[PDB]
Amino acid sequence: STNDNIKDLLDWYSSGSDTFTNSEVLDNSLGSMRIKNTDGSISLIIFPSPYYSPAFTKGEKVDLNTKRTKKSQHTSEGTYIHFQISGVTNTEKLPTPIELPLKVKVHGKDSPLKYWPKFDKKQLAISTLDFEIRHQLTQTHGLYRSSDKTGGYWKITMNDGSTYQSDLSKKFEYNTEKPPINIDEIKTIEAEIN
Repeated sequence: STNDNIKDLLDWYSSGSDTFTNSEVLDNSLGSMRIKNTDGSISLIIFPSPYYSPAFTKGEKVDLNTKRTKKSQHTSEGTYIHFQISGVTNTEKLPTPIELPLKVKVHGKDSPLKYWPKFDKKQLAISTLDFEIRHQLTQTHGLYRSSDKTGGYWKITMNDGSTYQSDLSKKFEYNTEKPPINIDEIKTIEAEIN
Protein backbone atom coordinates (compact mmCIF):
# COMPACT_ATOMS: atom_id res chain seq x y z
CA SER A 1 0.00 0.00 0.00
CA THR A 2 2.31 2.78 1.26
CA ASN A 3 5.89 3.46 0.16
CA ASP A 4 8.99 3.13 2.34
CA ASN A 5 9.16 6.88 3.04
CA ILE A 6 5.64 6.98 4.47
CA LYS A 7 6.54 4.00 6.67
CA ASP A 8 9.42 6.02 8.19
CA LEU A 9 7.08 8.93 8.90
CA LEU A 10 4.47 6.67 10.51
CA ASP A 11 7.06 5.16 12.83
CA TRP A 12 8.34 8.58 13.85
CA TYR A 13 4.96 10.22 14.49
CA SER A 14 3.10 7.28 16.07
CA SER A 15 5.57 7.08 18.97
CA GLY A 16 5.20 9.49 21.87
CA SER A 17 7.46 12.29 22.98
CA ASP A 18 9.64 12.98 25.99
CA THR A 19 8.44 15.62 28.45
CA PHE A 20 10.45 17.17 31.27
CA THR A 21 9.82 20.45 33.09
CA ASN A 22 12.26 22.61 35.07
CA SER A 23 15.29 20.85 33.66
CA GLU A 24 18.60 22.66 34.21
CA VAL A 25 21.23 23.59 31.64
CA LEU A 26 24.53 21.86 32.36
CA ASP A 27 26.30 22.89 29.14
CA ASN A 28 25.53 24.73 25.87
CA SER A 29 27.65 24.26 22.74
CA LEU A 30 27.08 24.96 19.05
CA GLY A 31 24.31 22.63 17.99
CA SER A 32 23.71 20.92 21.33
CA MET A 33 22.94 21.19 25.04
CA ARG A 34 23.52 18.95 28.04
CA ILE A 35 20.60 19.13 30.47
CA LYS A 36 20.00 17.62 33.93
CA ASN A 37 16.36 16.61 34.40
CA THR A 38 14.82 16.68 37.89
CA ASP A 39 14.58 12.90 37.91
CA GLY A 40 18.35 12.54 37.52
CA SER A 41 18.78 11.67 33.85
CA ILE A 42 20.85 13.77 31.48
CA SER A 43 19.50 14.90 28.12
CA LEU A 44 21.87 15.55 25.26
CA ILE A 45 19.71 17.43 22.73
CA ILE A 46 20.89 18.49 19.26
CA PHE A 47 19.81 21.70 17.51
CA PRO A 48 20.62 21.53 13.75
CA SER A 49 19.27 25.01 12.91
CA PRO A 50 21.01 28.41 12.72
CA TYR A 51 17.59 30.09 13.04
CA TYR A 52 16.91 28.22 16.29
CA SER A 53 20.09 28.18 18.34
CA PRO A 54 19.27 28.04 22.10
CA ALA A 55 21.23 30.64 24.06
CA PHE A 56 20.41 29.37 27.58
CA THR A 57 23.48 29.49 29.80
CA LYS A 58 24.63 27.02 32.46
CA GLY A 59 22.25 27.05 35.41
CA GLU A 60 19.17 28.29 33.55
CA LYS A 61 15.96 26.25 33.76
CA VAL A 62 14.19 24.91 30.64
CA ASP A 63 11.29 22.70 29.54
CA LEU A 64 11.69 19.76 27.15
CA ASN A 65 8.85 18.80 24.81
CA THR A 66 11.25 16.93 22.57
CA LYS A 67 11.54 13.58 20.71
CA ARG A 68 14.22 10.89 21.06
CA THR A 69 16.63 10.04 18.24
CA LYS A 70 17.81 6.77 19.76
CA LYS A 71 17.50 4.52 22.80
CA SER A 72 18.53 5.89 26.20
CA GLN A 73 21.77 4.65 27.77
CA HIS A 74 23.13 3.45 31.09
CA THR A 75 26.76 4.57 31.27
CA SER A 76 29.47 2.94 33.39
CA GLU A 77 29.27 5.87 35.83
CA GLY A 78 25.64 4.99 36.56
CA THR A 79 24.22 7.85 34.49
CA TYR A 80 21.07 7.66 32.34
CA ILE A 81 21.43 9.62 29.10
CA HIS A 82 18.61 10.59 26.75
CA PHE A 83 19.31 11.43 23.11
CA GLN A 84 16.78 13.92 21.76
CA ILE A 85 16.42 16.63 19.11
CA SER A 86 15.01 20.17 19.46
CA GLY A 87 12.13 20.94 21.83
CA VAL A 88 13.71 23.32 24.38
CA THR A 89 11.87 26.41 25.64
CA ASN A 90 11.66 28.54 28.79
CA THR A 91 9.43 27.63 31.75
CA GLU A 92 6.84 30.41 31.46
CA LYS A 93 3.29 29.20 31.99
CA LEU A 94 0.01 30.78 30.82
CA PRO A 95 -2.41 32.12 33.48
CA THR A 96 -4.95 29.55 32.28
CA PRO A 97 -4.50 26.69 29.79
CA ILE A 98 -5.82 27.23 26.29
CA GLU A 99 -6.90 24.87 23.53
CA LEU A 100 -5.42 25.68 20.12
CA PRO A 101 -7.83 26.14 17.16
CA LEU A 102 -7.07 23.02 15.09
CA LYS A 103 -9.09 22.21 11.98
CA VAL A 104 -8.51 18.98 10.09
CA LYS A 105 -9.79 18.34 6.58
CA VAL A 106 -9.49 14.87 5.08
CA HIS A 107 -10.05 14.88 1.33
CA GLY A 108 -11.86 18.21 1.66
CA LYS A 109 -14.29 16.93 4.30
CA ASP A 110 -14.10 18.29 7.88
CA SER A 111 -12.83 15.62 10.27
CA PRO A 112 -13.59 16.16 14.03
CA LEU A 113 -10.88 16.17 16.71
CA LYS A 114 -10.28 13.48 19.33
CA TYR A 115 -8.08 13.77 22.45
CA TRP A 116 -6.59 17.16 21.42
CA PRO A 117 -4.72 18.34 24.58
CA LYS A 118 -4.80 21.78 26.15
CA PHE A 119 -1.53 23.66 26.51
CA ASP A 120 -0.21 25.65 29.43
CA LYS A 121 3.19 26.81 28.19
CA LYS A 122 3.63 30.33 26.85
CA GLN A 123 5.98 29.18 24.09
CA LEU A 124 6.42 25.89 22.22
CA ALA A 125 9.05 25.01 19.62
CA ILE A 126 7.62 24.62 16.13
CA SER A 127 8.98 21.06 16.08
CA THR A 128 6.88 20.26 19.16
CA LEU A 129 3.77 21.68 17.44
CA ASP A 130 4.62 19.68 14.32
CA PHE A 131 4.48 16.35 16.13
CA GLU A 132 1.50 17.27 18.32
CA ILE A 133 -0.42 18.04 15.11
CA ARG A 134 0.92 15.03 13.19
CA HIS A 135 0.43 12.64 16.11
CA GLN A 136 -3.22 13.71 16.24
CA LEU A 137 -3.47 13.03 12.51
CA THR A 138 -1.81 9.60 12.71
CA GLN A 139 -3.71 8.35 15.77
CA THR A 140 -7.13 9.84 15.06
CA HIS A 141 -7.27 10.43 11.31
CA GLY A 142 -5.20 7.54 9.99
CA LEU A 143 -2.40 9.57 8.43
CA TYR A 144 0.36 7.36 6.92
CA ARG A 145 -1.58 4.12 7.51
CA SER A 146 -2.78 3.71 3.93
CA SER A 147 -1.86 5.04 0.46
CA ASP A 148 -4.99 7.22 0.40
CA LYS A 149 -3.76 9.29 3.37
CA THR A 150 -0.15 10.22 2.62
CA GLY A 151 -0.10 13.93 1.78
CA GLY A 152 -1.25 17.39 2.79
CA TYR A 153 0.12 20.10 5.08
CA TRP A 154 -0.47 22.03 8.30
CA LYS A 155 -0.42 25.82 8.44
CA ILE A 156 -0.28 28.02 11.54
CA THR A 157 -1.43 31.62 11.14
CA MET A 158 -0.22 34.21 13.66
CA ASN A 159 -2.30 37.16 14.89
CA ASP A 160 -0.11 39.45 12.74
CA GLY A 161 -0.48 37.49 9.50
CA SER A 162 2.85 35.64 9.47
CA THR A 163 2.42 31.94 8.77
CA TYR A 164 4.33 28.70 9.36
CA GLN A 165 3.64 25.49 7.46
CA SER A 166 4.91 21.97 6.89
CA ASP A 167 4.35 19.50 4.07
CA LEU A 168 2.83 16.31 5.52
CA SER A 169 4.55 14.11 2.93
CA LYS A 170 8.05 14.90 4.16
CA LYS A 171 9.71 14.84 7.56
CA PHE A 172 9.86 18.12 9.48
CA GLU A 173 12.85 20.24 8.45
CA TYR A 174 14.74 20.54 11.72
CA ASN A 175 17.65 22.02 9.76
CA THR A 176 15.75 25.24 9.14
CA GLU A 177 13.48 25.38 12.18
CA LYS A 178 12.52 28.86 13.42
CA PRO A 179 12.47 29.94 17.10
CA PRO A 180 9.64 28.88 19.48
CA ILE A 181 6.44 30.91 19.16
CA ASN A 182 4.10 32.37 21.79
CA ILE A 183 1.11 30.03 21.51
CA ASP A 184 -1.22 32.69 22.90
CA GLU A 185 -0.51 34.66 19.69
CA ILE A 186 -1.80 31.92 17.35
CA LYS A 187 -4.88 32.78 15.31
CA THR A 188 -5.50 29.41 13.62
CA ILE A 189 -3.93 26.02 12.80
CA GLU A 190 -5.13 24.17 9.70
CA ALA A 191 -4.22 20.66 8.58
CA GLU A 192 -5.33 18.94 5.39
CA ILE A 193 -4.84 15.33 4.29
CA ASN A 194 -4.73 14.47 0.58
